Amino acid sequence: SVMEDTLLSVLFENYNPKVRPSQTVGDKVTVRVGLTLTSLLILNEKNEEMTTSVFLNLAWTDYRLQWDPAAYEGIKDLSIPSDDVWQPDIVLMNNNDGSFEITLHVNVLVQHTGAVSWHPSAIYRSSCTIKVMYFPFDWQNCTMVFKSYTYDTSEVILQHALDAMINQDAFTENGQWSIEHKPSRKNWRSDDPSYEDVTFYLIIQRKPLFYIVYTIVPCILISILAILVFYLPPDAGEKMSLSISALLALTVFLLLLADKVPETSLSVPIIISYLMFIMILVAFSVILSVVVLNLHHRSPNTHEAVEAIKYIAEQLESASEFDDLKKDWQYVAMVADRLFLYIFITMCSIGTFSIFLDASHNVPPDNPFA
Amino acid sequence: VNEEERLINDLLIVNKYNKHVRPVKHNNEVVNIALSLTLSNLISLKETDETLTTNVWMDHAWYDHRLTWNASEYSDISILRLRPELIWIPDIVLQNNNDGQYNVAYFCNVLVRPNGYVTWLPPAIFRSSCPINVLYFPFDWQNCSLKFTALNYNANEISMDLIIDPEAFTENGEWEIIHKPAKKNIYGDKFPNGTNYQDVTFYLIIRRKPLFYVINFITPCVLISFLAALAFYLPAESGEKMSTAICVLLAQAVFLLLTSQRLPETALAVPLIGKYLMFIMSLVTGVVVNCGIVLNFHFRTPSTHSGIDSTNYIVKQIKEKNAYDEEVGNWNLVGQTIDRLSMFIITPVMVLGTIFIFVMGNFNRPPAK
Amino acid sequence: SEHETRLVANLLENYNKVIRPVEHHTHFVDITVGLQLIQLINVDEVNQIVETNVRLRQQWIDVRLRWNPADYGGIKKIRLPSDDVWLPDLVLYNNADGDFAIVHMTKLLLDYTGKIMWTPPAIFKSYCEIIVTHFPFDQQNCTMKLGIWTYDGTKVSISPESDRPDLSTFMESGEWVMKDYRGWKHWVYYTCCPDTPYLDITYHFIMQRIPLYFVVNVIIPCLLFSFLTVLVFYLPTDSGEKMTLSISVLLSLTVFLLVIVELIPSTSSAVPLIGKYMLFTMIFVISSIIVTVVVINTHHRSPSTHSAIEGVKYIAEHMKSDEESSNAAEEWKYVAMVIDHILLCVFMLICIIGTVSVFAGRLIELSQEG
Amino acid sequence: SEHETRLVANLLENYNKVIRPVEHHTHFVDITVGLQLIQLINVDEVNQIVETNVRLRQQWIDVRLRWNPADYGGIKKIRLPSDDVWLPDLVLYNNADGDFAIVHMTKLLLDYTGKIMWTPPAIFKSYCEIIVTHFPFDQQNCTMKLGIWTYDGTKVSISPESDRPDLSTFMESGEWVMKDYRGWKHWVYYTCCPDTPYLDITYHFIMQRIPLYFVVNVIIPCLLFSFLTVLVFYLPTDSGEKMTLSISVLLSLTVFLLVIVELIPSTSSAVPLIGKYMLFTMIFVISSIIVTVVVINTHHRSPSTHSAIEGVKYIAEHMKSDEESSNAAEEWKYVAMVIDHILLCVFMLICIIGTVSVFAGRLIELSQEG
Amino acid sequence: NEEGRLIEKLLGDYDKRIKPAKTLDHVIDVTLKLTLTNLISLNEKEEALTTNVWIEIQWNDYRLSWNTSEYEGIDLVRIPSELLWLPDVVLENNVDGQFEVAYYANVLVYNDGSMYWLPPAIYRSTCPIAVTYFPFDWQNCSLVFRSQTYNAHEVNLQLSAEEGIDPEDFTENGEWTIRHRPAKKNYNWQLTKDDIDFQEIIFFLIIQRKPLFYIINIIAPCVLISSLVVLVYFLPAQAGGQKCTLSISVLLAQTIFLFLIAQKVPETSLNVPLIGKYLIFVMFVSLVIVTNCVIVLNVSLRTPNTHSCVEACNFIAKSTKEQNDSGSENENWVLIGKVIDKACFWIALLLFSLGTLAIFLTGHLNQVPE
Repeated sequence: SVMEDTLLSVLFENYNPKVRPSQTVGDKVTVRVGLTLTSLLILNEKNEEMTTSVFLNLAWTDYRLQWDPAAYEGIKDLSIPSDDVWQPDIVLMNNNDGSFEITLHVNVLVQHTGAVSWHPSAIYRSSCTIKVMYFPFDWQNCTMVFKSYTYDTSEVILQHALDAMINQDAFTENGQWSIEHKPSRKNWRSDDPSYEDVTFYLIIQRKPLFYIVYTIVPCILISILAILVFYLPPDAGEKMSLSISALLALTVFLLLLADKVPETSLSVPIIISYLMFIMILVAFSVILSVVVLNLHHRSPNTHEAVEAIKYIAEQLESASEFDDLKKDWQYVAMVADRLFLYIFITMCSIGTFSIFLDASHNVPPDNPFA
Repeated sequence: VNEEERLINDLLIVNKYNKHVRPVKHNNEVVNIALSLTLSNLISLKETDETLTTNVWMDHAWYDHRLTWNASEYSDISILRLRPELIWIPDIVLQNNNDGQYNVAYFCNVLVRPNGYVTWLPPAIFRSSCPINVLYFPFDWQNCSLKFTALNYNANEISMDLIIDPEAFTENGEWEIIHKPAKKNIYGDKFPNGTNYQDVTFYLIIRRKPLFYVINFITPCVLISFLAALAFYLPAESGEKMSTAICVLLAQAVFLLLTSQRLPETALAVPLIGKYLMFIMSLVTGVVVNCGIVLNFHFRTPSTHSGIDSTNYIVKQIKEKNAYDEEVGNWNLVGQTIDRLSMFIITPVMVLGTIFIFVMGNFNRPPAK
Repeated sequence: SEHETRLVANLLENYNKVIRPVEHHTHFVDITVGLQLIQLINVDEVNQIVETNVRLRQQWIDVRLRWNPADYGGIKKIRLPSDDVWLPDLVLYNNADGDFAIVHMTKLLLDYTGKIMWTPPAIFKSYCEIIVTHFPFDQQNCTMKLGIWTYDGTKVSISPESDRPDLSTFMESGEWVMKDYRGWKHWVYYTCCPDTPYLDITYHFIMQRIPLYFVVNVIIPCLLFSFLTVLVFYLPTDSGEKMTLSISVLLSLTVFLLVIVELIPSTSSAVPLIGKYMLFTMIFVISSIIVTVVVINTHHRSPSTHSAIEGVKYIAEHMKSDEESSNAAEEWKYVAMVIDHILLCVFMLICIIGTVSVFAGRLIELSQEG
Repeated sequence: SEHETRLVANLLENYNKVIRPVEHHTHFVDITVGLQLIQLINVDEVNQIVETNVRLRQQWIDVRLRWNPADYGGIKKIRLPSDDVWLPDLVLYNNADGDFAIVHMTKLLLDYTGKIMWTPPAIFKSYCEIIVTHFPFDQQNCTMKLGIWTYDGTKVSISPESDRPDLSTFMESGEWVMKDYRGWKHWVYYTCCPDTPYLDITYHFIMQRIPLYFVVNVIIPCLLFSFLTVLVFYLPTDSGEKMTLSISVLLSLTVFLLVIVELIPSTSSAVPLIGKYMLFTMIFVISSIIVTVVVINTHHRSPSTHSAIEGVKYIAEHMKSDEESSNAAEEWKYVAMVIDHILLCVFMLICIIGTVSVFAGRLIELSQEG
Repeated sequence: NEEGRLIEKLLGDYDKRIKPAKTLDHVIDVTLKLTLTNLISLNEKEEALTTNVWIEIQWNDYRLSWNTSEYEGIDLVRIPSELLWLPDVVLENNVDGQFEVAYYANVLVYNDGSMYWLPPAIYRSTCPIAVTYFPFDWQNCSLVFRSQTYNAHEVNLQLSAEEGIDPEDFTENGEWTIRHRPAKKNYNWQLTKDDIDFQEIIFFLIIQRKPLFYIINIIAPCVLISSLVVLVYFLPAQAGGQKCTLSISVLLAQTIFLFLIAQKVPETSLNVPLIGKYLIFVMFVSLVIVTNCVIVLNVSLRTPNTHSCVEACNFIAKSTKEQNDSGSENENWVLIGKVIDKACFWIALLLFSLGTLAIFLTGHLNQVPE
């Protein structure tokens, strides 16, 4: 009622559809943007794409909707669709790899002296700077820049929420990973008369400790075989054949490893860091296996009248036994002892080194998250 | 036709009804809305990324006080149809499970009652972000929570009050649906001073576990084990076959490894419990240790691993002497050690093999509970 | 011309599209149908999906469509655009995967009378039964039901006319084959609700599948690996001097089908089947294992075999005679007799569960065929 | 406002949107293109498809947009959305891999005199030659033509403005690398018709490949193999006791070489690279092949080998003599003067071959470097 | 020049939905033709393809020859798509995916009723190429397309180019090739008994393929493999006696390689089409190698075991010498390899024959289509 007809009709008589919520070149309208996040569903760590979901809270004031006795004082708060206005078209500078879902054209909260609240949850396809710098334990940062897409801040100003809001306010629980924090910095690239985007930081932390574990097994286990093939020579020298079997087997193993590395980088690649050295630790148990092989190689041989016949007998056996006695001299086992304690050094040392670097990688390059 | 033409002109819907105005009898409480949830189908379950694609019958009820008719409307036909446009439509929001917008549950055929009440109930192909975690894998396999309702409005603008489950469950789920609680509510929050919007809260408690993994997965376990278990048997029946004893452990080794390979593949599909995974890999370890044992203990040994007269006395000297040697080899035989060896194999395959299914049982006593 | 404008204009003036064409509280809108399926472009296997065309032949009438010399006059039977009409929202209840393709915007058969049809070359994706037990040797009948959606009995009505077969227009290059297809009508009211809900046509597709291409290569490695197992047993009698060799070939043999089965879980998983069928290859394969288990365990079986100048000439031939009966004691283990036994033993055992595998094989198909 | 209503109503009334700025028979519409690829998102070799950032700078002119104090007075030049305008159907001839992204319904800037620009922020799907010859180290120039789709030179004409580098905004996350790119104009008149047709912008992308990580992994096995091969020579001459030992190896390795192959040909299948690139890996790898097969067949080669008490002593001594003969026979069979021969015979072959291998490496390394 | 007044006249009277029809019993004459420009995906197992077709559309409508102001101002014209009667095209034949960007484009009116429009369209379709079309003799792709709309008693299409092609604009990223291209205009009356005749457009496309890359893929392994069993066959007459097992190893080796080939290429003709022909020489040439291969071992398995007190004692000993000799002698007689030598030529010619029989017949399916 109370001058219902009259308010209702004047309003839709002087509002304009096609127009900008600003009166000429000032000031413009100070719109409020602030998104509380819902959860994130997929981090395409490989490609650096981000599919999350949040609420685009927008809110400014409309002095063209000031009400009177019955929709002002009648009911100070009323829900009204959009369509009517200036909506945030926003793209993400890096990201906005793709449209909006549940973001725009959903009803709004219109307060009486014109305050506008619009509270929509949405899914959005983004792609941030994760890079090939999202595996070091030190992890890395990112730019997330939101802003419209033909509008040049000149009839409106954008302003934020919190700053401390964090990013682990709604970090996904399901994560085998983690959150150090999300910054928010408003900026105005001068390159452009257009006032643009806002840069949101990604100091993300990625701790999924599940399979690196049994990845540990192959490095240690594989040392097993190692130690094993270098322990077998002064253990049963006649390791002869067998030994070959050790390394067909030691090699294939490390090669299949080479099978899964690619396959794992499928979803997910970056920084050979891991890779990089276990590659070196690769080549290492490559060339040590083999030269020991060499080791083995080694051996240039190995790898009255009555009394006249007796004679002939005496000579037969003693004659070739010094020849085969030779071969004994030629393969005595001086090497076995000495290189199984080279095998001591080589293994004992190269073992506790990538142990180390991995030791140091987790513990050392972690801190600088601030 | 009783003034029909004319009367659906009289009332107008669009022209007499304010499309743009929510006929809530002006500023009061609300018009009183009720939602009904009936799943029509569940097509896909993801363990991975806690996501379910399911179809729901979006059974909705609210009164349209303007829709109260008279003789050549009400009574002419106590029941009639009117599409979505002639129809204010809420946006019922899958408030914590519409992590994928609603399809073919937007603006479709509605049922027009004879004195405003209206009934709109079609199909919803939807996606949901249900509370998976790595804990929805113990046998319980948790309770899936979901809330439905008209998202925007408050307690002064809306109010929604309120069926199993296996009504139309997917039988070619690898899971099992045990139950199915439904109870509405309304709720004010922290920042708001003022209760509002009401919702359909439906918890789904389920369970799942094929009967197909069991078959090819246990198969290898025993298989495998018995090879580690035979390994050691063969070193008696003949442990001189040195090279070919060797071939077996390469062989047994590589077999064991890929098999576990296709295991974390389904394991990525679906983040696996710590309960089950340990038993498998703590115990194929079991074997690995033995194969490495198998090793040293299999090849650990050094070697086992009267003038006329004057002349043939040289040979009977050579004779005895290396007889010491020759026997230095049988020394090594260690054959009263035999039965021990393989009896000392038996003991620990029994202590492990059991320790497992022993663990199998200390968890197989509570669930049968 | 012949009321040219007076007749078309009047028709659209007193024409409406909010209203459906309902005639009193009655017989519902007499909806006719029946099939014209001529192509099945794609269908899967794994997800039992079917994207076919069928021209939906619909037939019904609207009295308002009756005419005089000013419209029948004109040209008898003219064909209206689709637009004008209240179309039924048809759908595959236990299917519906989407979307009827190419129904909007069409052609509609009118008669001066009213007779009306429109057979629309609808192509769509489907989902119906089959399951694990579709490809059996006793077959399955995918149940497909179709009918209006949201509308019960009390309002609306469709009906079938006719038996026509499946193999009518079955895909000729089918890795596969139909036997028969039936469609009968019905109306399904429930004891739930006292309310007459909708009418529907239910198809049933009866057909057996499987290419043979998979078959020619399943069989192959079977036979061939049975060869090797057959050699696994003959070996030891013709060539026991390769005992270690027969071990190698077990390590060999086994890893090879173990690998065969990798394929399978990839492909099976990928092209679905009642696990009931693998249980064949199961035991038959585990058999070769179970049989080299006992035959080479057996094979290894056996502990052993797996004057005074006149005096020393006697100390020496003695040396030879004592040993000689001793060695007799390891040979005493490997009689070269009971080797012929164990291959006879198991030759027959493998001739018989060979005929076994040919058994369930052919049994199955003596049941297929029927 | 300054003229506020009389402003707005005048301008709608006498303005036809549809209508294209056609000013007597002359200049047609002079409209120029200017693409500035802001950056690129992704590209596919296999399927020469790219998703890129383009800001389309579109210019043209409507003298019917000049103004007085009743349009300019009001607000100078302003922002007018698209819609009202006549929009050319721009189209990448040999690209156009589909529809321009977010093109529709954008804004533009008119003058109270008239100067119009339409410069929307596009990103779209492209299509370009790659050929066999792209993943050259030398590169292929992606030929990409742009211009007016269905309008001639009389009706209208698309012109250029701009040469500009490709590496202006090249994705840094290319695996790849640019040489340069240039774009010149052209007008296409046909011997068909005596008429003057529309005008085109032709792109030429000249870039070459390869982030060097690939490189490495694949070649190292190959040095690895070098040493096996090297053993294959060295093992045998320095002891042919474990000949079957090696046999092993022949198996275990060639299969490794097989597995490498699955890996890179997928990528080969994933990405077509000028085929004559593959012959490299071809004969090289296949050398390893012939090598093996001969070295190890030959390694095999060899027929063979790979009183009156007194007169009892001479019957017996004569027995040790002729079998003295025979001994010497088979050792006479594996000499150690010519295995040295195969050593140097093939090792010079391997530094032939090897240097031959190094041939095409080094060759188009003399052209790459440049 | 009456510019305004002529426009506005006939738009008074203008008719949309009404075809420019003398009368209703003769229909309109329509011209069409297609120039291929893009053959995007050839999925021949599934025989479907995607092509950018230039839809040359032409027809006549003198509802618009013009006067002074329009015919004569401009014989040529450009007025909107949405402004009448437009043909929905589709390949009876193939049209599997409703059209892309091939409507809502700019048509062409003559000032007198000549009408031309071209557009470009990417869509799906489904050609021959079932288990054949891989030969050297090509199976012609026959696609007929026509308006999917009305039937021939108001519509009637024209044609072209039945004779002349193909590789105008053929895909370069075919491993195929076209050699003719026919084009015919036809009447409706099919197998199925359908009247009310809808004209159409038949598109024959006999094309070639098989510019094999994989070929030698295929080629080299299996030459290598034949050779590899020629090593198995001649390497035994060089080999020693420890080569029995030797040989076996290679068996393991031999099929490891074998089925790794058999996994490869089976996969290939699933992913893409199918034809038996080529398929067959492979797996059965493969089989029969297998065949004689193991039979071989069985051949060097065969053969039982080849696989005065003074005087007293000097009496017995000199017995054991020559006695046992007759024993060791056993071994001599027994392993007189008459079988092995000959077994070289056995397989030699046999190997030849298999080689010949195969390549020679693949020489024929090359030499008849030559």
